[PDB]
Amino acid sequence: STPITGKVTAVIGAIVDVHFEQSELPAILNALEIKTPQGKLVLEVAQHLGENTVRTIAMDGTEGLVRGEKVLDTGGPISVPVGRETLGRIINVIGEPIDERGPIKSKLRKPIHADPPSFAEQSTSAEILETGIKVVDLLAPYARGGKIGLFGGAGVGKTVFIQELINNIAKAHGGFSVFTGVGERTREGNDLYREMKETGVINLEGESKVALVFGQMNEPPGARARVALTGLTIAEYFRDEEGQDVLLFIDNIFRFTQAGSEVSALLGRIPSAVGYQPTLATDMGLLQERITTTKKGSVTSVQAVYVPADDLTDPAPATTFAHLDATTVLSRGISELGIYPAVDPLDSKSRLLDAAVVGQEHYDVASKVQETLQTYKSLQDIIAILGMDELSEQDKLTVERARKIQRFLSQPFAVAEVFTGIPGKLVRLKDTVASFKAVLEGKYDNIPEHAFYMVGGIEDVVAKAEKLAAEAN
Amino acid sequence: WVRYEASLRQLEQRQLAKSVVSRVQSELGNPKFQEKVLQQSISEIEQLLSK
Amino acid sequence: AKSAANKLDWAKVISSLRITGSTATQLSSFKKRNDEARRQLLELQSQPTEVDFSHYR
Amino acid sequence: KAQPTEVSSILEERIKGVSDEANLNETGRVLAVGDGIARVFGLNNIQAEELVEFSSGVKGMALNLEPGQVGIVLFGSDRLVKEGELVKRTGNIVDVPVGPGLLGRVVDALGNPIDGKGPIDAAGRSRAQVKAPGILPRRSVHEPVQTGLKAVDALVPIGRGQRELIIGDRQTGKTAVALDTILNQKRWNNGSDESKKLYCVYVAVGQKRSTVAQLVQTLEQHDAMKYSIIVAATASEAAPLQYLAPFTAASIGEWFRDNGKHALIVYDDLSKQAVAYRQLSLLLRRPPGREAYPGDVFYLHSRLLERAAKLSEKEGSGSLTALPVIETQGGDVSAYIPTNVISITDGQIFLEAELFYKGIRPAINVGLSVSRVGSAAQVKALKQVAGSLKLFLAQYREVAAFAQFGSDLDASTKQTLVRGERLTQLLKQNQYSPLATEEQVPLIYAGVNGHLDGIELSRIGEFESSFLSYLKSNHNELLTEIREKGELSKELLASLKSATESFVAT
Amino acid sequence: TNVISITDGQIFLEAELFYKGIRPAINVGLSVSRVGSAAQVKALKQVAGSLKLFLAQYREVAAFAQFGSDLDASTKQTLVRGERL
Amino acid sequence: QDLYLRELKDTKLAPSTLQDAEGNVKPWNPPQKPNLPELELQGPEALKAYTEQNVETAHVAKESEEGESEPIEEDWLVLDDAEETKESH
Ligand SMILES: Nc1ncnc2c1ncn2[C@@H]1O[C@H](COP(=O)(O)OP(=O)(O)O)[C@@H](O)[C@H]1O
Ligand SMILES: [Mg+2]
Repeated sequence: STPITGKVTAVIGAIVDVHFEQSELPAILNALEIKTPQGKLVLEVAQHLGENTVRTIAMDGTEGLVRGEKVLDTGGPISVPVGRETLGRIINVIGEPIDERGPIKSKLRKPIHADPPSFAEQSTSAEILETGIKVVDLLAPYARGGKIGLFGGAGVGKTVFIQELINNIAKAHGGFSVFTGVGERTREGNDLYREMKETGVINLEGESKVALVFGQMNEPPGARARVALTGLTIAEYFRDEEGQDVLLFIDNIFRFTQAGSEVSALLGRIPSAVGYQPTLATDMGLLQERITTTKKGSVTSVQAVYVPADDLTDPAPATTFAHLDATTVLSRGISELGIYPAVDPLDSKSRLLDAAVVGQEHYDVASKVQETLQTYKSLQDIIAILGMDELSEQDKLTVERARKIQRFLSQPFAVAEVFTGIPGKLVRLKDTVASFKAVLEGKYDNIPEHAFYMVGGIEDVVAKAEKLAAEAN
Repeated sequence: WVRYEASLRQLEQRQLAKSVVSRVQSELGNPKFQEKVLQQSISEIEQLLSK
Repeated sequence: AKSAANKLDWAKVISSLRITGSTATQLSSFKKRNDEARRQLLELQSQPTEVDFSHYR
Repeated sequence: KAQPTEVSSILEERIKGVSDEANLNETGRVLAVGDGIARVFGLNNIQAEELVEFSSGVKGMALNLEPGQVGIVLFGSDRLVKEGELVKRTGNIVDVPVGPGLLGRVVDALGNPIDGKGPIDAAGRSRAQVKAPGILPRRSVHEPVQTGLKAVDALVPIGRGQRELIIGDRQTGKTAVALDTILNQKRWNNGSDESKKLYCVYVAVGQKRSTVAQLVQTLEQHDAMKYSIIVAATASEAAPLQYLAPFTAASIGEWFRDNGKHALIVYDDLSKQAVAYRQLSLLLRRPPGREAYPGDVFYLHSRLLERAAKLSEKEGSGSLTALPVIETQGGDVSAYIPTNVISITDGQIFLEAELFYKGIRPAINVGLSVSRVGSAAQVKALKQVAGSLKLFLAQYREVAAFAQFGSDLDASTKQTLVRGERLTQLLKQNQYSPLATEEQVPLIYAGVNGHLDGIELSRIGEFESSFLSYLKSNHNELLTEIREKGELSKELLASLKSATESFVAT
Repeated sequence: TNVISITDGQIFLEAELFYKGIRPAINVGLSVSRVGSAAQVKALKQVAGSLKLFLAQYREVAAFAQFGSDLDASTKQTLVRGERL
Repeated sequence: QDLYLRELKDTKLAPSTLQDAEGNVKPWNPPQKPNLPELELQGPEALKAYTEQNVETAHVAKESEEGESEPIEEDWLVLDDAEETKESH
């Protein structure tokens, strides 16, 4: 192949203009590497100005850039290393591992801007993945290839919930995971990496469960925009190589969309006055099109959107439930009661929770559980106000069954064995349904309420009941 | 069964596409240039003469 | 035949003077009502027993 | 298989014939690309709004014709095209396949089959940009459109040919009411009378592919895909696709309209179409007019929605009923794009977010939702019962606001207030539940005629179901008479009065 | 919005308590420290836990200022503790 | 031209020994000759319900029951309950 090269003509802040020769002009969304003393810098093309010049956006700071600097063309989009060697490694937007653990020994480099699948290949089949935690897989079951998400605050256990989700997917589905760092605070990123290491799920000398792609937002906006793209590429390569229902973890859609809007603003686009963002339509749509279900595997993105003080400003974070197929809210109220999974069963709804989607018995159990919880809170109001006496025997039955269900929602996490020392368990979807329905009819009413606490599965419920009746009672 | 047969047709179509691209790559290696160059040069000459 | 039966049943229901304080005849009333609803559902949703191989095969 | 071989041979023979005929009749060299707009040299005598073939394969069209350079907006991803690429022109204005074969098929803005169900069989090709019919070809809207919402959509109707707007915030029910109307049209398009069939066509512009896949799945679940066209441009493709998809849907709608048939078109969320035009104009060197919006947004809405009209008997008496949808931010109907589209349409349907959060699933505000077919272009049975009920409900809302202002002869002591609150609670509906026009008159008649004074607001929901069951079980006589006649006469009014004050005691 | 997104939590200030008399106008409801608990001296961290609930309850029940005399004893006590704090 | 015969022989040789004729596979290693009619024969079977809905199980449900030939006992029970309901009228 001919040695394609260019010359830098303009550096519009992050934007860099490079002049190529005839037929040597690369297309847009094409990486352009420049050798720099502080490492390696590449630039993707977004606009063709003309006269053999292409406008590009840098993935890192353009410090020390000089006109006439040689620009090498990779040949296609920003290729990033892919494979099992990327698991448990901090890899930036460009692809160079920034974990200070050495180079990534990956045999393949799939371009980030891969061709999205066709409409005829868009599988509309709706089936529910088994996660490993009863509350999520029953109350708000996760759609396969859809757009599910986490909406929790700080200190409620969102990060540890991510850890449990990725561990359970690695052990139950046998599929790896990816977490993206678009618009990340480097402090919370370092804290998340430390927790990831200390949970013993990414064995540095052994097997790693999450390919933690990570891009700092102190970098120019293009890096934030394309870190989601390279995380998508890693997830897609895992899906298309291994028969795994891998799950993808976007740390925030809002950060990606704001990065895209400022990328457009630099490129020459503009939003509407007084504040409104319609520009994201191309990038947001392409990102959605990169998360579908294929014949061999699937990718289930998680939209772990942090609550912005109960005020979603940009249109994409505004009313996320339109894009959401299974909402998983992590409220502080449930964690105040001591239930380790912060999933609020009442507010955690799923669009796939239907009779013809998850199952007749699954839908019946979920609906009965939701109704029992609603009656539980409604009668809890009068229990707190007028006392427990002002309550009927049928109301007593409903309250006790729903309380047993709520205390049953607390189940161990396999990643919390160092955080609080609990024997983490991986429940089964059939076992989850069986245990929940068994609690539902009331055949386990004689079981003590403390037995329902801190257990997973009805067998563990009776085990804890007999332990309590053998040690304390 | 009808949608399974439709999926069968779709996978047959994509397998045909893979075969076509593989044969295109094969043609990219074999000496198949001079004869086609003469052929469509004559074709363009006839196109010019026809007008 | 069902029209006259419905007429007389509804007239009896609305003309109850010494036919109040009931516990099971209303239950049979809803039984008949849901039976008729199932009848109507079956007639409107009559799937084709034989396979329509004339146009489907 | 056998068909691909012969198809390929025939089409490549036609390709060789085209290449050997008239050279290519014009070409060009790409000067710039980006965001789906491409500058190109050459094309000296290119037609306006003309399709162009690119060497890579991406389609194009000419919004701008500068001296020397030509403004081409790219129909698809701009990644494939590069500098210096040869740009062949197709020789014709931008067209889209139109015909009866598009029924049951999903296509893109250009009309190419995207559902993967096979080739599209079209009677002809119609220009995406077609002048709207004139005054005389247009006809007064008189034929009703059965919305099937059992709400204000019935008391103040839509009718065949109206461009009734659906305003409101996101996730308020605009797509919901659109799909309920599409489902309700099945009862009339499943017959043989072509004068009453409503061949729907959906415009899922600016809609994620998962959402449109779920929408088409729901359509074919209810056997609604047989008469609905899903010509659309999702968020995956470029902005020009979004800009042109509603116009090609309009072309299909006129083809149905110009052939004497009746078609319902729902321009779902035109906001992304407007912002796609913004994206074109920003880098096509057209300065924005107002509020960062190019001025021609109002004009494009005008040409697109005024094509929707009811043709006269001379032109075939066809109808092109339109259901435009706009996604406003925070209920701001005074914003620019709202103002233009509320001034472009024949009335609107407001869907505020507060009503949706309150519990009313239709979430329609009676006060501002107006139309130009008040007690007209209706069945007739509903038009006599509630020909002016919207004004009464608006006055009820004003007095209820006035009632809370000060303690006077108001609240439950006001018959107008009681009737208004009962009617507002009456006007409710669940999604995927198309209700026919026959099972809508008795409820509104009970509401309007003051028969709901002693039924209580909380019990109106049960009263609706009980009254409908009453009609459909032991009073089907007058119900079927209304359905077949399409009007309530003195006999039918007397029978409905009999039923309503016989069932008022329950 | 950019600044609050990059910063790991913010401390809101308003001129309205600055004018009423609370010159250190730090409002807890909109202020938040995402790592403040992990980086706070232990004594205040253990004692400030009760402060948060007290002032939050006071601020939410602060809508009816001249009404707690006959509204509820708990509301009156919450108002008293909140204004003391 | 050259393509006019080259692509037709391309789409008439490999598709011939790819499907329809159903014998051998020259262009690519994985064979779909025993894949689509044999391995994919249970494809929709796995996707749908097997041995229940594909075979249309002739589930002979229990016939509708009745009062089990209840004697005059239920008659006078009905008499008694009607009498005690009507006594307070
Ligand atoms: N009875 C109902 N009527 C209307 N919408 C309902 C009803 N029940 C639930 N919904 C929800 O309301 C949503 C309607 O959103 P939609 O109007 O399609 O959004 P947009 O306005 O952005 O198109 C649906 O996703 C559906 O889940
Ligand atoms: Mg929608």
